[PDB]
Amino acid sequence: MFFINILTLLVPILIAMAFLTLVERKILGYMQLRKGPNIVGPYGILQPFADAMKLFMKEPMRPTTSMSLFIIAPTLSLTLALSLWVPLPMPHPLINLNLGILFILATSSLSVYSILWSGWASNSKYSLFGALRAVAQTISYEVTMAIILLSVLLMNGSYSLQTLITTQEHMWLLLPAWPMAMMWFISTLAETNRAPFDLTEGESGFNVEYAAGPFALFFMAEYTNIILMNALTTIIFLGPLYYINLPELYSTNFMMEALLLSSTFLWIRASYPRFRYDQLMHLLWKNFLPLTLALCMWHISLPIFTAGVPPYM
Amino acid sequence: HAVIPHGKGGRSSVSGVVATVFGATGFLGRYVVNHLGRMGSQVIIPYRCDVYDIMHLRLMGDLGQLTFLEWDARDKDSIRKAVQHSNVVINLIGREWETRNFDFEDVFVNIPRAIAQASKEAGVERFIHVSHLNASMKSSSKSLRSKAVGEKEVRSVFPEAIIIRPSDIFGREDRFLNHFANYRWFLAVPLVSLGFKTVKQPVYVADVSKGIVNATKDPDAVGKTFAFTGPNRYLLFHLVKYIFGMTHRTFIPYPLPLFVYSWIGKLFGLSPFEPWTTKDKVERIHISDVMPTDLPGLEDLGVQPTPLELKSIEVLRRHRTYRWLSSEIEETKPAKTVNY
Amino acid sequence: TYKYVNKKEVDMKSATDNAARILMWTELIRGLGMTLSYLFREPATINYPFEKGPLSPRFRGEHALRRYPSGEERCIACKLCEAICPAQAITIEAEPRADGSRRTTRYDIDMTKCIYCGFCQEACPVDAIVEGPNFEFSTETHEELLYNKEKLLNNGDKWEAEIAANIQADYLYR
Amino acid sequence: RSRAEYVVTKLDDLINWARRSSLWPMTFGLACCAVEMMHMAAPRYDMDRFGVVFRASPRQADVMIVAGTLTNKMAPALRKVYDQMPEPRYVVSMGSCANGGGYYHYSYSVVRGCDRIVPVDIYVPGCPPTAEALLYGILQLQRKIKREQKLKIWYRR
Amino acid sequence: VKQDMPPPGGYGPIDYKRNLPRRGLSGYSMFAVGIGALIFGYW
Amino acid sequence: NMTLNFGPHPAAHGVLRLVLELSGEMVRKCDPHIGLLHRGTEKLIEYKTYLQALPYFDRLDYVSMMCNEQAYSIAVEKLLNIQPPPRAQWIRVLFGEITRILNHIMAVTTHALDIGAMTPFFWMFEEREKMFEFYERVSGARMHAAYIRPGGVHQDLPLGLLDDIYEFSKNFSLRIDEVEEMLTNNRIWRNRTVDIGVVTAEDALNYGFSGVMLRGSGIQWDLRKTQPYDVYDQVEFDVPIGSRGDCYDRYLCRVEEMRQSLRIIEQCLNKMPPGEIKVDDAKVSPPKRAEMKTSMESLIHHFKLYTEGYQVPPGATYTAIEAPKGEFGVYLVSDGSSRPYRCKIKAPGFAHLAGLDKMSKGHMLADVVAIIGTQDIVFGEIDR
Amino acid sequence: VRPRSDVTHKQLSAFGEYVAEILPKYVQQVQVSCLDELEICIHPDGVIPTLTFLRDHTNAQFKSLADLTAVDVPTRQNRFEIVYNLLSLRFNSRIRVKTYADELTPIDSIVSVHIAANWYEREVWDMFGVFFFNHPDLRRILTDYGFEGHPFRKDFPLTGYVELRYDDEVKRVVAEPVELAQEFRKFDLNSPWEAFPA
Amino acid sequence: ITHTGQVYDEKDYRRVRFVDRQKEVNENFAIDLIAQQPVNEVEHRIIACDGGGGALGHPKVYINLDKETKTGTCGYCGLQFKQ
Ligand SMILES: CCCCCCCCCCCCCCCCCC(=O)OC[C@H](COP(=O)(O)OCCN)OC(=O)CCCCCCCCCCCCCCCCC
Ligand SMILES: NC(=O)C1=CN([C@@H]2O[C@H](COP(=O)(O)OP(=O)(O)OC[C@H]3O[C@@H](n4cnc5c(N)ncnc54)[C@H](OP(=O)(O)O)[C@@H]3O)[C@@H](O)[C@H]2O)C=CC1
Ligand SMILES: COC1=C(OC)C(=O)C(CC=C(C)C)=C(C)C1=O
Ligand code: SF4
Ligand code: SF4
Ligand SMILES: [Zn+2]
Repeated sequence: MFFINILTLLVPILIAMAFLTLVERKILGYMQLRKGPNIVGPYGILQPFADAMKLFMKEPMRPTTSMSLFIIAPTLSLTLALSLWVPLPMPHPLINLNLGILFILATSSLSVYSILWSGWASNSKYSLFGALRAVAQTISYEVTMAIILLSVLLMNGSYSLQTLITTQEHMWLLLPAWPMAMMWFISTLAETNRAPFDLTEGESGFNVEYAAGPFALFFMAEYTNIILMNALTTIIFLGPLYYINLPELYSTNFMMEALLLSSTFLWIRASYPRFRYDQLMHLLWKNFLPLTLALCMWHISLPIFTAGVPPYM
Repeated sequence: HAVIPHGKGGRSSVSGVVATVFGATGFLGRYVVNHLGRMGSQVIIPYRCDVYDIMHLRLMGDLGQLTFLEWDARDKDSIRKAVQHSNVVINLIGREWETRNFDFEDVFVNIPRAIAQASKEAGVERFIHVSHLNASMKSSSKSLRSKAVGEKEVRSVFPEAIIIRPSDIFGREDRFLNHFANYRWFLAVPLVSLGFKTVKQPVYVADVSKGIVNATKDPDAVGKTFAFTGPNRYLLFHLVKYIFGMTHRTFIPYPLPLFVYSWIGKLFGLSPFEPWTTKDKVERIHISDVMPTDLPGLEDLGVQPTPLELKSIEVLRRHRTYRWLSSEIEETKPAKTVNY
Repeated sequence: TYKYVNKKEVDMKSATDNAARILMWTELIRGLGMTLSYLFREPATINYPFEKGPLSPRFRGEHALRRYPSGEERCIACKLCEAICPAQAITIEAEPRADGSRRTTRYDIDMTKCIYCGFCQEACPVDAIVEGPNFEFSTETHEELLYNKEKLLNNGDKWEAEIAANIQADYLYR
Repeated sequence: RSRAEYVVTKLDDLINWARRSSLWPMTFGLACCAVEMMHMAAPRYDMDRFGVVFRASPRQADVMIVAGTLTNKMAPALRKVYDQMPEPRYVVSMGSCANGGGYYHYSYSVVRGCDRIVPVDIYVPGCPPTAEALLYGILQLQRKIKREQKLKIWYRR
Repeated sequence: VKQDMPPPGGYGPIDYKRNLPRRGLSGYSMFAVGIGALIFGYW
Repeated sequence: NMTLNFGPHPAAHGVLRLVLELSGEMVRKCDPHIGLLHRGTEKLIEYKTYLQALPYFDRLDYVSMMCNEQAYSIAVEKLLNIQPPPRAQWIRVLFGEITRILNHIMAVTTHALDIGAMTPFFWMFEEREKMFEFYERVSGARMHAAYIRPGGVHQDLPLGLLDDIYEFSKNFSLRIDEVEEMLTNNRIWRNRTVDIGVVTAEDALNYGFSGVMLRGSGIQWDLRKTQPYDVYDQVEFDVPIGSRGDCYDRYLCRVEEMRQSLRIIEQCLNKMPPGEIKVDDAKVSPPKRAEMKTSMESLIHHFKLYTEGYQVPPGATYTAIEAPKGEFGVYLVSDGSSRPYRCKIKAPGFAHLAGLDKMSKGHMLADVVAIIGTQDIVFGEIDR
Repeated sequence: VRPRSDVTHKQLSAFGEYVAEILPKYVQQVQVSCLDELEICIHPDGVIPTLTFLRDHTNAQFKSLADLTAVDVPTRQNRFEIVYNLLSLRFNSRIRVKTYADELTPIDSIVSVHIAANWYEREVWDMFGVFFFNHPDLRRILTDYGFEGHPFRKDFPLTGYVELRYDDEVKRVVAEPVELAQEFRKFDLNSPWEAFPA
Repeated sequence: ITHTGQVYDEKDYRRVRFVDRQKEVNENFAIDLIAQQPVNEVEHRIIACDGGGGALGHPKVYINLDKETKTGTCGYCGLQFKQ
């Protein structure tokens, strides 16, 4: 069985990953007074499969550049992103890990390399610099991203994502800790290099030399991430109702909240101009990190003096 | 039937050579169409490759100079209409691999004999047939032996048909030079007799092309069997190393019996997609270049051969690593010339 | 008369108002509302093959040479269509047809050279050369774009009915 | 059917459908015919609807639309970018200024056509070739690709 | 013979000024609802 | 400062070999390269007659298709000492303004696309589209019309256009308003635009900026109010002057002239006179086709005008209008011949680009992208 | 008939004398065209001095340079006619100062007086070949990097002498002497009958 | 072949362009179409010829059908008029 449970949890996500690009090229469209892709297939349903086939057939130019790295970078990007769905506790997780959120934080952190490796691998004075933008911002946003989670955990009692289903049986962790949700949402927007925070590759990064199959793999990775991070928002802060008798209403609402917050970063992209490179770091180190570190202390104090220290386990 | 040559000599000018060229898509071909187009000649390029691949040839020809007709070797009618309005027919039809539906004899001998028969019917003034150098009916490689059978036949279908017989060609996109350079993937570079006793004389592609073109526009060549050869001969050893030299990749010549090696060629030959090496290739590679005794080609036909070292840098540059690409030929050491 | 586009106390009410604007991103939310609003508007795109963007009678489009109803081609080779063409596109050489009349042996509009100014439409006294409505004449090869008298006359015969309607609508204006 | 002929043609078609449904263009935007393309990308005549992406870099671009005069200084670049695209690549010349020379054909700084620097597959005519006309031209590239039969020639070669 | 001209009496009036509406919840009120949410959540 | 040869497909109108030396992400020096679109427009005109050189002006800066044509028109009219008929003047101001909107919709929305905001472009390109249709139903071409000729307009407005140039105008405002709710106060547009490329007032006059770029710095100069051309004198509009000149302020100015042009368009629709649209001197304007087909003097005048030309009296003039980008001027030296002798086109843009160096100093790569946008550089006018 | 306002013709004429007196040196043939336009003509040496007086004089502030151009009258010994058109924002007026320069007799540069000229002067060198001393960086602005010849000179062929195409053999773009497929048809247009000057 | 008769001989090169393609020629060859036009009988010595439709015709000319010996032919329409 376990193998079947690996197809499910992977394919299903890959098929959904494909349908996100479509729902991105149509929701951005209607917002901009245009139908979007509807001519290939019915209502554009076959559109994601079509360019996938075009991308794989076109020559992996491999310009030329250091090869191995040019092929480790996309493989790593898809591998880490699809891997991070292994522990997500949609209802029951697949591989329940006692230190689950540390797994998600660590696996995300590793993706910054793919950007670094791809940038060095293309032999471009200019592309090399582009990777720097992403690698620097990734680790930067990672610092507030991690502290925001540590505040959460201390009110959850453990690192296991499964505990939050029992923590959020009466109220979402948005009500409490909303100030961080916003700061988790903005950080989720940075770490998926989506719009407000997509200086990288705005013009000026690590796809510059990447075409056909390599382009696709990161590509796939980004979009799967786009979902995963949104899904982590939909478990950590928006806690879907859980009934032990019927486990799927948890997944049904997880489905609904994930799609809406995934819709939100699509909506954010069309709505906002891109921030400047330093404007972006100015936000995290000046605007958010002092807010996060202080609210981090408030979340070590809220438990103690409100005699609410969370139950381990 | 003729076209007075008017113009200054460049594109958008007229030279009066309407010429069917059946195998233009080829490495040699590309060059043949280049000069013919530069000169302003009318070029009819028969093609059976897809239109996307034939696009590269469009730009060197001026507006209306190049006409591309579809054509199938098995179908005699296609050859018939191609030469309908041409007065010069050039045949470059050959493939070193024997494909499933075309056997070495068919491409080298059957297809040319029919093509030559058609232009005698059409009334083309001259036909140029190209066959590999050192080609004898009892030679080692079938390709060569067959090609030799071919040059004979076409004479009977088309008398006084020029027969240029080029050596293996040196040029960007050629095999002779790239093949060896691509042995990099192979950690060791096998060389029969450790790359000795198979002295080889390369010839730049352009020289060959210019020569061929000059044939089309010269009465001196009729029934002539020219041999474009080169400006310097070489023992395969220096050639191999030299290549690796410009490519800046290590060289480990390794002796391996041609017996066993013919087998390696068989292995690649087995591959479905354009075998990289050919049993028939292998033999050819270690088939010693013959000393020029046939009709002089280059120079005789008007182009002075171009030494290999001169343009080698351009052919082998892509084979090179990222570093060493700015390495230039004169700081590097040119290999010795063995006439033997 | 001039106007100052951007020419410009601190009260808790004011400040608290301003601080909330920075802290909860109030104006950013305003922008999201605008795009959500259009998402609900009807898209303006047209099925291109099935529905066509409207072009009124003066649209210049593709060159055609008209003929008199009787069937005699209108052009009488005065060759001022050649004179006023800005791009040197039209090449005309003529000789008296056996009838004794004056006709063009060769009329070649190089459409790649032509910049579709529509002056030729203007200049012709018999109005033989007209800017026809069709804009869809994209061609695989460059030679097809060069047009001789036979293609233009054939273009004229195909689109004569609409060309006549278009000239009918706009001649009072000219 | 199992005759390998019917096995192949079908496969080729699939391949053609994928490339022909999703063509990602790149717009050098020389001159003005670029404004008439931005109109295509715009809402009345949505290019995306057809699968054409509004923008793409050269590495990921299937078709290059040369809009506008290809002046002698820009001529070396055009080529570079054409040469920096994938193995299945195509060029749609747009504008009389790039089909041939256009108003500026006799100038000393204008290449008389881009098909002297890049092989061109569809020539879209008109000084500002109408956006619908470009769309017609992009659609004719789609019919050109549909007809291409690469694997059947492999099989019959 | 007729010439396209403004309709008799002239056309109606057009807007040439931004009509952007300054509509928002007052800041104090905004913060209070938020702080109240956290207080309830903490309890 | 490793030269990045940042440029061609970049974020410019196709051609900006903007070679730049950047210490990491800071720009030390910008040396823009030009001529990637030089095409010979100035030499070609010497070999063409006045009426067959009119189509070149539409191509000089084609976002602003017509406004450019008005500058040559005016110039050729001055040399002939002929002036258009009253209806033609209003038309030129009607389509002159419609064209200004078209340019500003281009400049503001294309500015945002480089910044990264993409929805404003699609919102306003639909409005643009609707305007093009006016061009087409008046000239025949969506852009590159050739409608404004040296002696007035070519053909009267179709019977019904004015009404539609009303419906559109009646609504366009809301469309500008929307863009606003998305960018004027975006918490982020301001940052990338505010205090970027500030140009002093004295420096703007010194480098010959002459456009919004001057107006944005607070210098009050609109050639349309200072030196009225056509009937822009009979209308009433407010120049949108700016302070704290920077990318954001000038932008606000361009959105404000979009607003003020709707005020000028309204009037033109409200007060356009009955009359002829071309001078009655068959000497300068071609005879009506009914007349050339029934009257001998009209055929002779039609034949000579189309084949030979105006035959402008010998002289030279520099006439400048307020094209949407800035001061567009034609210095047209003319011998008595029907074909001009020289026609230097002053391009608002040759001066603006030059300023890129003095504007983008100690700025990041993204800043350079913002400043090329705030100059509305159309390489056609700069390269000519 | 254009709506001439004599009020202008006079005021600008009066300024033309004013300037002529203020700079008797370097200024000749000052005339107000029938187009209400002034066109002081100065000796080439007066380039720096005449401009500076106009840029910085209370009674004549001519702050921005609208354009710098060079007509080429081949007949004229001094081939080029550098023309500088300047605008007064304060007085709402414009003036033209035009000098004469031969091919190898350079003119001074005014980049000092107006930095607008930094680019136009490079444009005049590239097209006509006049040279400007003391220019910060003279270099081709519009022509190709390797272009030989100054294009807007009346003695330069329109089509030029070189055109570019891609050659496969050399796999690189390559100039070749121009070969045109339809030469520019040179219509003769001047009529043998003049118009009695009003 | 065509209205003018442009034709390529067997020896003629420059005829290949049609190989496997088609040439543009005209049915309804005009040379014979007006010849197919009836002679417009008239009463007056001289007659006009707007080409038919005034502005949508040819610059009006007056033809002298004065000699039955010759039917005047407007140089623009090629229409013969029978006095
Ligand atoms: C007893 C009580 C104890 C607790 C006390 C709590 C007190 C009240 C809470 C205080 C903090 C509230 C706000 C916290 C988050 C915002 C922090 C912040 O300041 O934002 C940074 C930035 C500021 O904007 P800027 O103008 O650049 O900076 C000005 C100052 N330098 O803002 C930005 O730039 C934002 C850019 C956003 C780009 C994307 C926008 C997306 C908008 C839609 C999504 C909104 C979030 C949705 C979340 C859904 C659920 C997860
Ligand atoms: N390069 C070399 O190794 C040397 C070659 N030669 C001779 O010169 C000629 C040209 O050489 P080169 O250009 O390298 O050869 P290529 O391998 O490039 O092939 C030449 C042409 O022959 C065509 N062709 C091959 N098989 C068939 C077939 N069955 N039916 C129709 N056409 C066919 C190919 O067209 P397509 O691929 O589109 O089917 C190709 O365009 C050869 O015939 C060879 O004998 C002489 C000395 C050295
Ligand atoms: C504001 O400037 C720009 C253009 O002119 C509007 C372009 O055409 C282009 C070309 C891009 C398209 C889609 C035509 C770019 C990139 C650009 O930045
Ligand atoms: S003007 Fe009209 S009639 Fe005179 S030649 Fe040109 S087309 Fe034929
Ligand atoms: S063709 Fe017409 S529109 Fe396209 S570039 Fe040349 S001129 Fe501008
Ligand atoms: Zn008649």
